[PDB]
Amino acid sequence: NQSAIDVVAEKPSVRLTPTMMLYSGRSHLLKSGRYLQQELPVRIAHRIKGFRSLPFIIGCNPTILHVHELYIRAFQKLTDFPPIKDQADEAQYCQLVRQLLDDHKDVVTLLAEGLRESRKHIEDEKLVRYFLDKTLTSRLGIRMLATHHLALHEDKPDFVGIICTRLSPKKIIEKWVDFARRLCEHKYGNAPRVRINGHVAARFPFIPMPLDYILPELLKNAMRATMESHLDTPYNVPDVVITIANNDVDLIIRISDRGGGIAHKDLDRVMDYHFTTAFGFGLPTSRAYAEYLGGSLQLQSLQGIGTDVYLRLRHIDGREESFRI
Amino acid sequence: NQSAIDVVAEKPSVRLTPTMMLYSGRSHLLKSGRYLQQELPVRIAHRIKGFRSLPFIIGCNPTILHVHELYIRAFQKLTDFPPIKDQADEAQYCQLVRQLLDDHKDVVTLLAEGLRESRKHIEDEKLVRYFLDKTLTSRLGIRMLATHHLALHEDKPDFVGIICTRLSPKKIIEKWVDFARRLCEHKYGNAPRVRINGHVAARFPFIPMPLDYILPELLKNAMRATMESHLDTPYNVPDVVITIANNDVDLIIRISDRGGGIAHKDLDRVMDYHFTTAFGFGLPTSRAYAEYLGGSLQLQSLQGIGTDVYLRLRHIDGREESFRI
Ligand SMILES: Nc1ncnc2c1ncn2[C@@H]1O[C@H](COP(=O)(O)OP(=O)(O)O)[C@@H](O)[C@H]1O
Ligand SMILES: Nc1ncnc2c1ncn2[C@@H]1O[C@H](COP(=O)(O)OP(=O)(O)O)[C@@H](O)[C@H]1O
Ligand SMILES: COc1ccc(-c2nnn[nH]2)cc1
Ligand SMILES: COc1ccc(-c2nnn[nH]2)cc1
Ligand SMILES: COc1ccc(-c2nnn[nH]2)cc1
Ligand SMILES: COc1ccc(-c2nnn[nH]2)cc1
Ligand SMILES: COc1ccc(-c2nnn[nH]2)cc1
Ligand SMILES: COc1ccc(-c2nnn[nH]2)cc1
Ligand SMILES: [K+]
Ligand SMILES: [K+]
Ligand SMILES: [Mg+2]
Ligand SMILES: [Mg+2]
Repeated sequence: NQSAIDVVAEKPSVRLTPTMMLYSGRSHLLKSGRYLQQELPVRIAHRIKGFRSLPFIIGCNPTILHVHELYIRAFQKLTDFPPIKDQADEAQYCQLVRQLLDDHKDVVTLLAEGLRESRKHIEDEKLVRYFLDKTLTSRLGIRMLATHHLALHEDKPDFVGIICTRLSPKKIIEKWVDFARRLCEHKYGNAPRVRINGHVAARFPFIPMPLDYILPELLKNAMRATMESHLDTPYNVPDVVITIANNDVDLIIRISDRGGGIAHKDLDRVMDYHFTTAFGFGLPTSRAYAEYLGGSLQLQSLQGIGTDVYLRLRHIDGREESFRI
Repeated sequence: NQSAIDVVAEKPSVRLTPTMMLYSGRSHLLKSGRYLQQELPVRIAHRIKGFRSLPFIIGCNPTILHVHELYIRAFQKLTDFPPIKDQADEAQYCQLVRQLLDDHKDVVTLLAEGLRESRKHIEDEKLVRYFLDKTLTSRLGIRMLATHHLALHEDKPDFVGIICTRLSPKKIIEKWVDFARRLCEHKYGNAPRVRINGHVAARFPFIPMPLDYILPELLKNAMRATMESHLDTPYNVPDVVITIANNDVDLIIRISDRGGGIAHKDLDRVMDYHFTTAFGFGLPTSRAYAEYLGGSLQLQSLQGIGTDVYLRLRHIDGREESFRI
């Protein structure tokens, strides 16, 4: 809790849209590196401010305290590093960014553990939701900016940093379907087949990074629900049907399962952090990530039949607003 | 605007649940007839109060004024009729009920016309929504009570008045699919095939009367959208898929079309009364009817693909609350 953190804790974020980054990703690495150097300490200070504002009994949890202390250590490193003048200065910063990206890889796990240890002192799940939605999405934003900058140094086909210039939703969904079906097959001996329909030929600019979190979570929920509701017929289960709708405004991905649905008693709890019928972070984090990206995650439960999950995400066309929750 | 209307205009409604009516539908016609005689003038007075509360410029529309005057005439008839003592008194009342049911058959049409003539003097569509939602659902309630009482005199198989003791959602949906496909075929030369899945064998107590309004409206929307989006391939159109989910709490009917979806610009207008892309009452009346019955009507639009409409209705099991909006 030093005075340097206090100076930028209330300072507004200078937000850049993926379009702005795509135009620079066409001298431009120096302007980009300068932005990160000045903007990342502000984002880290906003996270520290969040920990400072937690109720005392929650902030005292040594696991919560440890994540708070990790963010203070990251602010110290980001500010104590000298400014960027030449290209070798921009390159020295990339190495610090690589190190901080790895030191904070398990923050969400530690935060879930801290939340769990403090369950008896909560009483307001809406306040837990605001803290975690803001912390995890601001963390997503920091990781996206940091990873994009590292990836700008590379000349990877169909990528401008972490922006895929021709992302196919069908291919990204197919990659995670194969990943999910294998885990499900190892647990139940079988997995539902996944059919993909709609705008299967869609290709457009998109950052796959948040879809790499959302898609396995939603597929795992759909497949586990399907298997749990058909234990008496486990080698003859209904397919999971994924429809892609692509238009000028947004991308919609509907994941429809025949997994029995979300019961009426659980319906208002599934979106709370740590609520589970088996981690409990899959749905509320996916919803927060979709909101951060200018979209949404909505559920329609048909109790006794199955669930329809709608993931809506905005395009990158020079019309989109900046990412924020 | 007489003093007799003033006496009961603020008097709370004495609400009966369909379970209460089903137990009586097992001496019981006199107790039922007594209820209608004392309760219907109160419901009519609540409608008059609604017309009295309309903004002056709207209430002045001679078409709105005419519906207001029709309700005053109905209150006069309901109160000026003598009380029910013997069974022939209960039977004399049935004839007045039959006559009033017919004199008000076109109220919604006149109200739509009055709303249309006053479009330039509205400015608040949320206030139009509250008036019409309340007027049309209270009207639904009056018609349901009046029709149920007439139908109690008959011994119709699987019916206790207007309560079907073993309503099959598949059969009622099939009846209206045949009705809708014929209108659609006469307009476009072809109609989408309707497939029904889910709990196709479900049978339970239910009042079909509101489903007889909601189902043709939703089917017409699904079929018109499908044809309008496939004009270049009109004899090869995608099916409309209806799923039935029945559980202890509610009945869910999902109507999924491949009709291109509800555009982003129209999405917040489709639920307004008189909004249409071709009457404009189908969706907002269906939503109000579903809410009145303890359920809901929700839409999920996949722009460029189609729409999923979810109609949720509560069961009649001795646990349901009374109908109200
Ligand atoms: N498709 C679905 N069908 C049925 N239940 C579901 C579905 N998706 C999620 N759920 C329910 O919501 C709960 C919370 O899900 P989630 O937040 O992703 O956490 P986790 O997957 O670790 O349980 C699940 O435990 C399950 O009860
Ligand atoms: N399934 C659907 N797919 C696409 N558009 C729809 C669908 N259902 C309704 N709409 C849109 O919503 C508007 C309002 O519908 P509605 O209130 O039922 O009135 P109406 O049927 O007389 O036009 C329609 O005119 C149409 O533009
Ligand atoms: C300077 O670059 C970074 C990148 C990532 C984090 C982070 N990830 N999770 N929590 N903090 C912190 C700093
Ligand atoms: C461990 O994570 C949390 C986050 C937030 C709260 C909170 N905010 N307001 N009241 N309780 C409690 C626990
Ligand atoms: C690759 O392009 C971008 C652009 C913007 C962000 C961002 N801004 N705020 N949080 N994340 C992340 C990546
Ligand atoms: C006494 O029975 C009735 C039945 C129906 C109405 C009605 N329908 N629409 N508007 N008023 C009025 C009275
Ligand atoms: C013709 O139908 C109506 C109903 C209600 C209003 C209203 N209520 N409040 N402000 N305008 C206007 C017109
Ligand atoms: C056949 O059983 C019933 C029960 C209740 C109503 C009602 N109450 N209020 N409005 N409609 C209508 C019919
Ligand atoms: K959860
Ligand atoms: K409408
Ligand atoms: Mg999950
Ligand atoms: Mg209609």
